[PDB]
Amino acid sequence: HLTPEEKSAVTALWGKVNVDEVGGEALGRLLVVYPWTQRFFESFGDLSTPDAVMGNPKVKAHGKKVLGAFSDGLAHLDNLKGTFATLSELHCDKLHVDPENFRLLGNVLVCVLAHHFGKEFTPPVQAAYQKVVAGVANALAHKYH
Amino acid sequence: HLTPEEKSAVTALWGKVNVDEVGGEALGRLLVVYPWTQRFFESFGDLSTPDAVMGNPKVKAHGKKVLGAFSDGLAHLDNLKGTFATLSELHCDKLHVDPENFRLLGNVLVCVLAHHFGKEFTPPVQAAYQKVVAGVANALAHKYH
Amino acid sequence: LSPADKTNVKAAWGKVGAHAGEYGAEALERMFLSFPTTKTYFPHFDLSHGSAQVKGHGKKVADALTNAVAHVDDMPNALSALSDLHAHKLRVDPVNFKLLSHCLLVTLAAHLPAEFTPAVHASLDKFLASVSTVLTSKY
Amino acid sequence: LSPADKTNVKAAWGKVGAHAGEYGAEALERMFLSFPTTKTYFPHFDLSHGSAQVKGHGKKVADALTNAVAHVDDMPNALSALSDLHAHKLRVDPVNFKLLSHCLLVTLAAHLPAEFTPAVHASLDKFLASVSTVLTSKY
Ligand code: HEM
Ligand code: HEM
Ligand code: HEM
Ligand code: HEM
Repeated sequence: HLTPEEKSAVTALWGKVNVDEVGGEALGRLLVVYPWTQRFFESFGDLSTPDAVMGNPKVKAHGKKVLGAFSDGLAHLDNLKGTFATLSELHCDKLHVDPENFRLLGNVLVCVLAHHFGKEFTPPVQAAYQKVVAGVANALAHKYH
Repeated sequence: HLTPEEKSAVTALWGKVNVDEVGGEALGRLLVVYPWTQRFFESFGDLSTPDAVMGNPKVKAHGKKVLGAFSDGLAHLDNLKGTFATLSELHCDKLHVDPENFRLLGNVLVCVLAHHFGKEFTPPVQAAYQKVVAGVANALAHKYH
Repeated sequence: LSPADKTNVKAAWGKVGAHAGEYGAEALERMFLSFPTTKTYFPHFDLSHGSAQVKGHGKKVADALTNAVAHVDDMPNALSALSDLHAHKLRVDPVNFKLLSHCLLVTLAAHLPAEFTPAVHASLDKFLASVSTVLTSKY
Repeated sequence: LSPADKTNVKAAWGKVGAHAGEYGAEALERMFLSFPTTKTYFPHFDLSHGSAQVKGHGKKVADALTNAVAHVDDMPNALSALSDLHAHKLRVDPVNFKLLSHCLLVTLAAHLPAEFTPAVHASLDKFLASVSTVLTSKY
């Protein structure tokens, strides 16, 4: 549930998002800031230090696919429970990720948008994105309910 | 989401619940164990000590309404979003209660059932009741999502 | 913990006594059934009811909680090695310390009806939250 | 906090300096717009954009955080009075400290993009978590 002038500032800002870097940036910062999330990602190799994680080819690659799922959710903000049906099944039944972690990745993305977009990332823009990331987080957690 | 032997154990134990007292013992315990919750019940009067809360007659009276709402949930386990749509609006848009507190009242309800049934409140029975309370907390949180 | 909370914790835990190991086994069993995501941490255990291993691990959890009660004032140094195991080696998600604490409260409620007052309920939650704060302090 | 954590926080907050209060006010404003459940704690405030009351409170928060960094090693005795105010008198829900900590990070990132490395991000989060634990310690 976004207003017309929220949905237009959300979609405006996304078109300027370097889809290559931000995704790896968001996934790398989650693993360093909340180190328990590293146990879901053992096959990605060396996550021993902050430089090992950010410079890690599989993290940077996997980040493109995360940001790419975020891109598809904006397009269909009226049917997230649908868009994210397959990823809900993966994350909740196969992997067993605690839904608190969906919120933390949403919140680390917001910190990263603020890092790149600076003063263009205004408090009212942030309040519109905080609505998006919660909606994503609840869509992913639907297979637990 | 409840097996047939689950739903039958849930229903069988509920029928034996003192509807006059359990709802007040649960609401009273929320207010003593998690004191920030006392700021939403300012007008219920004296909540200054543990003994004031448990014997506060507005707390017992309102405790019966809360339990009534749960009985109504147990009767409609397949449509919880629809049964609690009005209560969700009250708690979410008017009262501004954080959804985490809904989980805390549900978990306090589970402690109180174990206090009263002792040995009968077996691990399998507890696990059927946890699904229910999680069901009810997610339904009350719907107007946020 | 306030002097009243220390007295309430010691009162309750005194009455648990020799059954602490049995109660810790019940808490672990209640957690695996209620929150089945917690099982991903014990892939090397038989988690069936009455499993020798769960009884064995029940006694280790209980002996640690009794230690914590006897050292309430210096918890950070009593449990520091357990803080290293659970954060550094095992990488346990902090949300999981709240699910085991709740399952302990449910176990004590079911066994000590007379002792489980509102006041004692509240002091035990504070104590289990204190124990969870130390065990997740390498984060 | 660890030796490396202390160094990253002091360095980052050193380069905030006079902007301390301006940054505090922006974090409160981001909080009030993103999480509207936090507005109920300030009924006696003009919460509209550019509000003089939010600017003055901004500086009070900032000055409390500057003292915390300057007393990093003795944090429960540098913030003792504010736990009383926040827990006992105002009954501030513990989730809300996590919401302010997150808006304080979105502000430091928008303004200091060169200093907001992933290692400094991790150090500030542990620091604001510690500050959050002390202010909720009367629960
Ligand atoms: C909040 C938004 C999140 C989104 C949008 C997201 C999205 C995705 C996507 C698109 C995949 C790839 C699926 C495929 O192509 O087969 C994936 C895989 C995965 N996700 Fe997430 N995810 C999120 C949160 C999380 C979190 C918080 C964790 C862990 C703490 C996590 C752990 C994983 C793991 C372990 C994989 C499998 C990687 C592999 O082994 O190939 N996800 N996620
Ligand atoms: C599963 C959890 C809960 C259920 C089933 C529940 C149910 C109810 C019901 C049936 C009412 C009465 C509605 C009416 O009379 O119009 C009510 C009112 C209320 N509830 Fe809840 N509630 C829950 C959780 C909470 C929590 C956690 C809080 C606060 C921390 C809260 C605060 C209130 C308040 C302030 C009222 C209005 C009281 C008044 O009449 O002055 N509720 N709730
Ligand atoms: C109050 C909370 C807890 C206490 C006091 C506690 C205590 C202990 C103790 C004493 C050990 C034995 C260490 C040794 O062998 O030297 C242990 C091991 C372990 N704990 Fe915990 N623990 C707690 C919570 C948790 C939680 C929440 C989880 C996961 C959900 C967990 C998972 C484990 C695992 C996987 C082991 C290692 C098992 C093995 O390899 O044999 N613990 N814990
Ligand atoms: C890092 C977190 C926080 C810090 C450092 C902090 C610091 C302070 C300080 C220094 C004061 C004024 C003390 C004085 O009068 O001298 C204050 C007042 C207050 N704080 Fe906080 N605070 C924090 C978080 C929060 C949060 C999350 C809330 C609510 C959502 C909150 C609500 C209030 C309220 C209502 C007042 C009193 C305003 C008035 O009536 O004048 N605080 N805080």
